[PDB]
Amino acid sequence: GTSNRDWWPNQLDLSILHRHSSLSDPMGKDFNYAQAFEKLDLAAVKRDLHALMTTSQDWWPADFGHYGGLFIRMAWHSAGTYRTADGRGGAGEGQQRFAPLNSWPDNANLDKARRLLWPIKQKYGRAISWADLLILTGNVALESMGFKTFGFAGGRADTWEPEDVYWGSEKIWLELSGGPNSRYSGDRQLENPLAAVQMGLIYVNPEGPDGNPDPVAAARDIRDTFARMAMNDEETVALIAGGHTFGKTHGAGPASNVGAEPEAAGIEAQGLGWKSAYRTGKGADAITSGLEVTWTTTPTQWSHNFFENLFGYEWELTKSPAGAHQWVAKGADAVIPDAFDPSKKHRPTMLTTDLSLRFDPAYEKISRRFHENPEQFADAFARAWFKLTHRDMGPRARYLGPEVPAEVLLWQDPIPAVDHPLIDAADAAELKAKVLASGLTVSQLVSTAWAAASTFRGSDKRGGANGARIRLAPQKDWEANQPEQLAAVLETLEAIRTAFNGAQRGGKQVSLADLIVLAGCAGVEQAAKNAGHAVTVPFAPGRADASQEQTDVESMAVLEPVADGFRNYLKGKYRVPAEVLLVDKAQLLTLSAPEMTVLLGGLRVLGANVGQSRHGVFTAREQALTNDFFVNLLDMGTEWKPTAADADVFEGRDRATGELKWTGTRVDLVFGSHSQLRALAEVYGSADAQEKFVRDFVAVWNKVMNLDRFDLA
Amino acid sequence: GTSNRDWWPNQLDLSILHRHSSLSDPMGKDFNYAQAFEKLDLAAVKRDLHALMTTSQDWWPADFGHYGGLFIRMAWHSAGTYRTADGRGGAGEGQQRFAPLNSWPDNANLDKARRLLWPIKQKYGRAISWADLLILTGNVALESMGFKTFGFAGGRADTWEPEDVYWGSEKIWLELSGGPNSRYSGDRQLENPLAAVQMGLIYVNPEGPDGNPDPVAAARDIRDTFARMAMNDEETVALIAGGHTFGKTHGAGPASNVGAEPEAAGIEAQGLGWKSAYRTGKGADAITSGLEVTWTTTPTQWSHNFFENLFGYEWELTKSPAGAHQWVAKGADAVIPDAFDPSKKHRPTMLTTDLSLRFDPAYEKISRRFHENPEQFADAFARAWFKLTHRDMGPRARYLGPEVPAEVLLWQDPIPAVDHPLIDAADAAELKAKVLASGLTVSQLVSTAWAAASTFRGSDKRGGANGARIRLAPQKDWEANQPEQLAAVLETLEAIRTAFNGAQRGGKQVSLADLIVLAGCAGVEQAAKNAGHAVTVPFAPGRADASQEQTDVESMAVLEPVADGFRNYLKGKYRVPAEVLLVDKAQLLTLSAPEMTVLLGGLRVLGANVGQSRHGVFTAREQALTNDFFVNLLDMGTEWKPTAADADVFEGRDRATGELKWTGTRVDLVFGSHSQLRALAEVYGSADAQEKFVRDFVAVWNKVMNLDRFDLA
Ligand code: NA
Ligand code: NA
Repeated sequence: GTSNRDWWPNQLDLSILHRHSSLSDPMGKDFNYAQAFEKLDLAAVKRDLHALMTTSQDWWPADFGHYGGLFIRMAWHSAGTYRTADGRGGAGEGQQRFAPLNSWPDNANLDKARRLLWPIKQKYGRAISWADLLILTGNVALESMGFKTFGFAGGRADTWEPEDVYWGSEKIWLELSGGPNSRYSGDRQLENPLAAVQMGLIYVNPEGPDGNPDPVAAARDIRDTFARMAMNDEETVALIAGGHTFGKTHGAGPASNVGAEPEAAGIEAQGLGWKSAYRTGKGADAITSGLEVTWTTTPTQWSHNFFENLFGYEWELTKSPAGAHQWVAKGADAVIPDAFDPSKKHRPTMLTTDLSLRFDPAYEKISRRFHENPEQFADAFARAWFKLTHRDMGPRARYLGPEVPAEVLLWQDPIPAVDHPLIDAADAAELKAKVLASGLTVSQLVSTAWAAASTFRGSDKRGGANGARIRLAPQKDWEANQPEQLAAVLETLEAIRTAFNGAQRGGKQVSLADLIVLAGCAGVEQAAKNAGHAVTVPFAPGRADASQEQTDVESMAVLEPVADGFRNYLKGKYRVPAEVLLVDKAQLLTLSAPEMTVLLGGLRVLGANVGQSRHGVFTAREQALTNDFFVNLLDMGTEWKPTAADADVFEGRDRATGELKWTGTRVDLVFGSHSQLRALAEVYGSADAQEKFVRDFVAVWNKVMNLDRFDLA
Repeated sequence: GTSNRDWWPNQLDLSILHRHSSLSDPMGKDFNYAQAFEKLDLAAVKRDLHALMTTSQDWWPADFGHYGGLFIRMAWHSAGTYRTADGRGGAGEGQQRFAPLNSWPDNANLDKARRLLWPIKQKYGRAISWADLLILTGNVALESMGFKTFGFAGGRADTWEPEDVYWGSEKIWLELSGGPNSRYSGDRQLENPLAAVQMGLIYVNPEGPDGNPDPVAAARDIRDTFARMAMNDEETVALIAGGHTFGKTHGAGPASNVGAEPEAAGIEAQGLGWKSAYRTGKGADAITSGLEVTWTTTPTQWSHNFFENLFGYEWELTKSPAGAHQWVAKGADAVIPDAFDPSKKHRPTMLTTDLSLRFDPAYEKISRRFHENPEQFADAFARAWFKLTHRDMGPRARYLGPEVPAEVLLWQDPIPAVDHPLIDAADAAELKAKVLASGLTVSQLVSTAWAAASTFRGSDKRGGANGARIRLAPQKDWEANQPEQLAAVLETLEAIRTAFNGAQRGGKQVSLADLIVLAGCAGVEQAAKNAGHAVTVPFAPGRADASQEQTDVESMAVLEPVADGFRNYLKGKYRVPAEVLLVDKAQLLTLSAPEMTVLLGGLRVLGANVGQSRHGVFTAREQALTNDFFVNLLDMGTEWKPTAADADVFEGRDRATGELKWTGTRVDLVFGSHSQLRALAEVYGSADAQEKFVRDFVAVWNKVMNLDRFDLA
């Protein structure tokens, strides 16, 4: 059947905003995963997982009698899709069980690993999510093999449909770089937001860049992709060498023996794929990657044998039975065990990407330190494994269960505990009046609270107004945040705060994070008053102020809004149309299409635009909360045309006289063009909609202010 | 960005079941359009519509000073997408304002028509939907031009995103037949469920079949497509001749002057399209279809001039100024007015498809009767226009406002009024006990009630258990309904009914429609008891029994289930895979994916399969309500393979011994294969889910039993 996407392939897709409806979710509307998990007997689950590790199933026999390496790979891949650029991917929604990830070539045979876990998932039911189980199983694998993990948190709720992620524009799995949809340009610059070198890979190609087996060049791709997953050189080396202490790769015959990935397989395969015609198709005859390497002399036990071998041998370029490039130790004895035949031994082998850890000069220094000091290696790997598997969980308030690490880590963007009484409703009313009496305007108050709260993204639950990091580097200097204007507002609010806090007894105080939010609430109430409407905007106290020393400035860079349609802002000139960037932002804010439409039309008339731009300010009563954006945009008495200076800026002129009435950008005018967004704009632009517009604006403003409030969940 | 649909283009799409979530809808979840409409000042709206008729806007000037013809075409096209095969399309959801229908070539310039209505829509807001406004406007246009309509009902709630409809597989707008994706095969056989001859047309091609100007062959296409829109020969002739009494076509210059359709146009177009470079691009210069025909001497007034012209001249083939085929009256004088210049007159003209009404011998006889008896033509056209514009509205209980016709029409599948006391809870308990004492089994009771209720489709709100039409022709004879089994159940039920009704006082009686549904509820209660669960299934009385004379047997044929996955039934071997047909059926029943999952898994173990087929009966306790279907389908101890006899039946064998344990169809096994359906099956097959399964099944059963109960809404 031909679809709208077929006819109009470039038209904007609003379906990304309407996933996760209560329709698609089999659990009741009142289901609370955290409540279920908190009563899980986690120790019993781990005892079951420990038993599974050495209980081989004949349909996918265990290498060395132990599934631990397979499960570590499973958990690593679940987490390894994460990109810092947008926060998308990662292990936090259990997306490896859905398309496309369930069928990426790098996930081959993890379908078998997940099937091995069905009996335990079935036993525990709703009290452990697939998402949590996949990570837990990797931790139990590590523990079972002698490695002390840093800890584990539950709380990843399951999802029920595929996430909408841009994974690249190639139409061929694993396509080498430089094709018509190349993800590389310039001097090997990978396009943002991508974090893998080839479509369907987790990070890098194990044979080397585009298949060229050069460890020094491979190291470049490792460093770039791991940095795009938030890992530095020490963490990178720890992870790779730590992982490759365990298990083996699978390449026993040619890859042409392997059939369809799971999403392409026949119905009889019952959700599995990569069925192999090579010999028994499994076990000793398995084919996964096509490589055939076993890294250590004890693949089922933690050791420091990976670095002993990497540094203790010289390496020769060789081919696996499937034809893939890999390396074997020159002159070595057969010291590596075979996975099924106790009478066979093999020489040490390595991937090109393993040899990167020795031939790249900066990695070599770390690797040598880890070789000489294996305790340092173990601690770095434990810490990096925790970070990897938790990076997208969000604030520490979301962490559940008895094994949560007590150490607070800088990468968690930590928020101090609150140790004093909070303001009550009468205090909040007193503070809103003080804020309005200061002379701060509706535009100032709205713009500041919007800047603080709108850094949130639901993909990895980073950002938001909690912390008051807007006052700190780097947020206080972002161009979108209007740094001189911001400084002036924050000075005024900090004086209000000092005066209120100095007058209290009993230790009650207000944080600056809460006062920034409350001040924005006062601005919205005042704008409603300016329109003739008395409303109260909800406010929940309890945010705390983080320090500069508790803030990693480099990690915060990815949260800079370079396109924020809600403030009519674009930092530079981009390939992707601005309207598509607005819908991307709305999805990170967790907004529906109706919510995005109300919010933007309100912000326009409140004065939230960066630079006091008049684009989209379709009112003669700025700083009053009215529906004038929608009534004016939809007025057929105005004709619109792109300007000669800039095709992305439009003039609205009276159709009869030619008089200039307005200007707007693509972000403004999409609401009068897109057939679905225009239908929404019509509801809010109708003669009966003033009350509705106000109510719905207040509700979506309060939603945005609370996005990071997992302390109240 | 490459998507899952790109990678796996034949995989099943479950998003069709989760449209219309509260997420995409701007109105609150409690908004009730019927309540809003019932307080609209309908008379005020009609005065405004009357004013609009002759208020010409310079950006799309009115032909003859009166927009009535444009508006009639607008309303006709809103209704004209309807297909009796699935009930999809039609005016009832206002879908002409969304993709793709807003941009079909046959809807060209109806963007202008709908934009002319924005000020009225704005003024009345949520109290009149777009869907009702488009029909009301057509009615007012007719009234304004001197034609008395049969009536009007409101109640078409607006929708907020495109409907998922199969419109064909062609990849080229208007493609002629016989291409790679041809909708025709054999002797001009149109593929079900389509009801138009070319992609982007409403019914037929005005130049003739595939552009060949043969009125006799055109007639064949008109008859077939109108029958597929529920119209017979008399209704067809009345509608075409009635419509073409008014207005004109637009073809003033070559079609190459017309630019992008609305969904392709630039942002500055603000939702309009087909901008024309020909002269002024509008009014006298308009280009819509490419034809240049004006049918009557008074295009803005009801007349009997259509048939006077059709019969009063002989016709010559000619070309419009765009090159399209049309007909002109031989030796006529210039009697037809010009739309803009009072000094120009034109000869009478006709389309090929108008000439069909004279040169097809069965239409000729109707046309002549209408020409000789214009009162008959007027009444037929009024009735047909009502039917056209109301066909998809469902039972008369949904009809709102002060202009609803009192006459009950056969096509409405009428249900008699209930005029007696209904059974109460103590009566329902007595009847359930009598049903269970009769010896009717769980399988018989479930299967019968399922057969009665599951004819409902939400697309046109036809079908369901109200009316007890299961006892009448043709439902009692459908193969899916197991006619001999059904007769025996009905005989037993009608004897229960007779005995209960004979024992009452005060006029109380139970209908057979109610008893069929109540008996099914007793079967579900009994099956829960058989599993050790105490369950009460809700029941709402008030259904009535319709007569055979209230049941048009030909119109009922389209409701016959030729695929019903819920009963593991397929009537024949089809091109579309059976799991796609199950999702299609789920969508007509208004079910979400979780609801479809629970329902199907329960029905399998209750014995609802046609012919007592063992396919998908994955239990050793048939007729007990358990989650066995899920637990056994997901057991990895079983391996599945298609049979040699039939690739569409699968055998599930013990993996270790080879022994046969079960058989299933594609409909059974998709729940273990599709990655989203299997995630749902996992929830219900977990060890904690037996109670959840029973409660969820009861809810979805009740849902299906009440789909047609608009008497309770
Ligand atoms: Na994420
Ligand atoms: Na319909």
